[PDB]
Amino acid sequence: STAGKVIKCKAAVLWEQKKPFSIEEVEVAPPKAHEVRIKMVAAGICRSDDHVVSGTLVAPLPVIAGHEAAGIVESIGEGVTTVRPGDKVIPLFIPQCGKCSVCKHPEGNLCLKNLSMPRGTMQDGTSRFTCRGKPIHHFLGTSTFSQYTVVDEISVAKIDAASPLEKVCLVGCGFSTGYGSAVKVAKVTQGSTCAVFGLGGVGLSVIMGCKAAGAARIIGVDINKDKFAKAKEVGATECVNPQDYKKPIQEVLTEMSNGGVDFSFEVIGRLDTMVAALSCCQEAYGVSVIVGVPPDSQNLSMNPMLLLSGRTWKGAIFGGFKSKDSVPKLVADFMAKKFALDPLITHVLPFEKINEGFDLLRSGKSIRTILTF
Amino acid sequence: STAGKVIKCKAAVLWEQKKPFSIEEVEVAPPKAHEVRIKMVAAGICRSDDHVVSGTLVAPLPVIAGHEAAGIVESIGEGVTTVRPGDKVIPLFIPQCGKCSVCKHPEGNLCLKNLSMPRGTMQDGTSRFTCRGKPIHHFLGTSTFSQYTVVDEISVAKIDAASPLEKVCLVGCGFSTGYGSAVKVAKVTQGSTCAVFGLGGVGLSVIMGCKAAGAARIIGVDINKDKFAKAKEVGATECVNPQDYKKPIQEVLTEMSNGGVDFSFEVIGRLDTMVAALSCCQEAYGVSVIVGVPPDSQNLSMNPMLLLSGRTWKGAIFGGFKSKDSVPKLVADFMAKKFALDPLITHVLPFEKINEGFDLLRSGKSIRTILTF
Ligand SMILES: NC(=O)c1ccc[n+]([C@@H]2O[C@H](COP(=O)([O-])OP(=O)(O)OC[C@H]3O[C@@H](n4cnc5c(N)ncnc54)[C@H](O)[C@@H]3O)[C@@H](O)[C@H]2O)c1
Ligand SMILES: NC(=O)c1ccc[n+]([C@@H]2O[C@H](COP(=O)([O-])OP(=O)(O)OC[C@H]3O[C@@H](n4cnc5c(N)ncnc54)[C@H](O)[C@@H]3O)[C@@H](O)[C@H]2O)c1
Ligand SMILES: C[C@H](CCC(=O)O)[C@H]1CC[C@H]2[C@@H]3[C@H](O)C[C@@H]4C[C@H](O)CC[C@]4(C)[C@H]3C[C@H](O)[C@]12C
Ligand SMILES: C[C@H](CCC(=O)O)[C@H]1CC[C@H]2[C@@H]3[C@H](O)C[C@@H]4C[C@H](O)CC[C@]4(C)[C@H]3C[C@H](O)[C@]12C
Ligand SMILES: [Zn+2]
Ligand SMILES: [Zn+2]
Ligand SMILES: [Zn+2]
Ligand SMILES: [Zn+2]
Repeated sequence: STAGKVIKCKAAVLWEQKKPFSIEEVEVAPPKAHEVRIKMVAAGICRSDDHVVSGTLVAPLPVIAGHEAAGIVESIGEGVTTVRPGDKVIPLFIPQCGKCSVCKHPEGNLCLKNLSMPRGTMQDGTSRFTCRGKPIHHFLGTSTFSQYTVVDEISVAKIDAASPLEKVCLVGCGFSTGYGSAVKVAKVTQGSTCAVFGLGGVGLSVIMGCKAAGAARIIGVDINKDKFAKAKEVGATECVNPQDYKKPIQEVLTEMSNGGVDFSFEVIGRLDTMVAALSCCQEAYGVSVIVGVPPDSQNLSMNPMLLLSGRTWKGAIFGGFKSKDSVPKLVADFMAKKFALDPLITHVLPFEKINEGFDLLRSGKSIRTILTF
Repeated sequence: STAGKVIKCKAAVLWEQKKPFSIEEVEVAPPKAHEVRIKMVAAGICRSDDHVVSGTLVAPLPVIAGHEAAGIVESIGEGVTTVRPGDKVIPLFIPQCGKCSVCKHPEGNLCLKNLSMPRGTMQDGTSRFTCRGKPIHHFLGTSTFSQYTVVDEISVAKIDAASPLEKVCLVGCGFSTGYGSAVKVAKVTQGSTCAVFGLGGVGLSVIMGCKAAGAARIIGVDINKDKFAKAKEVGATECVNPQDYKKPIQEVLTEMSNGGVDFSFEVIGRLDTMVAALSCCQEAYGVSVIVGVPPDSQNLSMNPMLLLSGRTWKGAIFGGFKSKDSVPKLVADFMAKKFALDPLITHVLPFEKINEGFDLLRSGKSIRTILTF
């Protein structure tokens, strides 16, 4: 079949910052030892993929981006034991080698084999993609905006064969990150007051986790008032737009919560909202979690007295989940109806319309657009 | 005999920043409702009292500083029920009203009735001290650099009648703060690697707590190498002087710990060491606690990606302990030989030689100087 052969297929190649993805033919090499070649079925558009196009994130170009997705194994290289041809899988943008000291720690999830922004390759340092005869870089070891991709085994998890890939691709990034940020990283408590800054796909998933944790109050914060209705549908008890007030938003949230909230989340990616989210939590016992990706080459300025009083400030990737252990469990929980993903899906488009999906996100009109291959 | 009447005694008044304390005759009013007048027996010289003199901390002047101390109750105002004349007590620079949101919270200890720097008075907004035809401000509700002081009842804890006050005054600030920072705020784990920046009285107490928690490695960091022998006596496994290295201290500690420490503590009061302490903790699961007091009105600058990878940054006052509940317990623990205080006392002087005590601290030769009244 195609096993052992170079596959020619369609992919979305980003050749330059601030330009449209180029949908064109690429050559995908067969998998080497401990690698998995996957036929993609659905991919979501995450704001971090847009960060590569705007320069917010600096990744080596040209590149095949995409990290929130699901597909079916087409073939495996020598030594693969955790997946087989025909299995439904989700690529893991943070790997889980299971042997490093972070993988063995009870709370860490940033596996030391992670391939972050500067490392635009597979684990062996090379690429499996060619376009117009030129080598193309990988992204986060996943590169899912392609009809076929090749990933390292520690970067892929087998999931339930009955799951709907057009929905569960969100477990690869958006949903898990927000939900885990509330239930695992902040460990929101029953009856608490939470403030969530940013009501995109990840922020809505933080609201779902605060509601599942039993929070009594969930204040959504966004400058785009069109995001409020969906936020309330999934759990927000109130929504506030910072542009409607004469005072800084942290002052407004502190007054609203009678002294500061128990848990706050920054799910935007701005330095001023990271500082405001910290400030609006209660000065002695509040907890603030940074989920948004800050702008490249910019430092945050803050008064350390905000921490000395007793606040906890922390960040996390992928909701704190150890990726290969958690993604299959999250898909099984979805199959058991333990959470819902339809509230995050506002648009469905064929993969070929990827640029239209990115323009929907940039214009503020969508939450998650799912691309179907 | 002195109950209900003004007491004329000596106190150390600070009339101007960067000047010596003046031992002067002051008038101490009798205690009003729910107030306790205390005969001081011993007071420790903490670097935060020196911060008032240097301008690192801004407090309304003139002022009677002092907040680490122990004494005996001389008289009680109307309604007092938790202490009686003749009881040994430790003034609490952070109160425990028992009724506010923080006091009712399981982890929080900055009671909403705390009198911080701008609030140079008793709880009722007035002063009990007069000197040279003028009212003198209080400091942290305690003002212990006086033969007699008056404190609100939510700011005083009764302790064991057989307690050695010349030693347990350190439970009023340095010891408790450092020890709690490790065992209650950071919750140091057995077998972990800790880094302690600053080896003064509070840093040595942090080392005592990390050793009590079973850390496997405790790295003391100080630019004054004369502080290393005592740090190793109380538990440090190694000491490093940043001046001996070409690289910044956070990189040195990251290498020493093969990727970052589990727990780091800033116990100095500098913006750059607060950022260095956060950077030297492990990027996915490290915890950094800010204990030092930074300079007034100055923000720090940092890369938020230090937190997005998974680090936790927090600060705490008085080791996270709820004060009225914890001070008597810590004194009982001292009487039962659960911890030691002599390692922190390097010098003893009469109260009349307070300026010499501050000169000792500023010269780098002392850890804690205990003043006897
Ligand atoms: N930590 C992680 O593992 C991880 C995973 C996913 C996404 N992310 C990051 O999380 C952030 C959210 O991702 P997303 O896909 O939900 O994005 P999104 O663009 O869909 O949502 C961002 C929301 O922030 C709102 N917003 C923008 N500026 C604002 C301001 N100044 N004040 C208040 N609201 C404002 C926008 O209106 C929008 O609704 C991004 O920075 C993304 O890169 C981090
Ligand atoms: N959070 C609280 O509740 C609390 C309570 C007590 C004290 N404090 C603060 O804790 C800090 C320590 O107090 P202390 O009484 O132990 O003070 P201290 O002056 O005895 O000790 C500070 C130590 O830091 C060292 N130091 C200075 N600059 C340094 C540098 N660049 N690198 C490495 N080491 C350096 C000094 O040599 C010294 O040994 C002070 O800022 C004080 O205000 C906070
Ligand atoms: C996981 C996320 C992209 C996925 C997404 O945001 O949707 C990426 C974007 C920026 C990345 C971070 C930046 O490259 C900065 C850091 C680089 C270090 O080598 C690892 C942690 C580090 C903090 C990275 C962790 C993780 O790879 C990040 C946070
Ligand atoms: C407790 C400590 C003084 C005693 C000690 O340092 O030894 C004092 C010095 C500076 C004070 C801090 C500063 O006044 C800044 C903040 C003021 C807020 O109103 C309470 C928290 C706040 C963060 C204060 C908490 C506490 O009163 C501090 C931290
Ligand atoms: Zn993402
Ligand atoms: Zn690993
Ligand atoms: Zn209280
Ligand atoms: Zn002190």
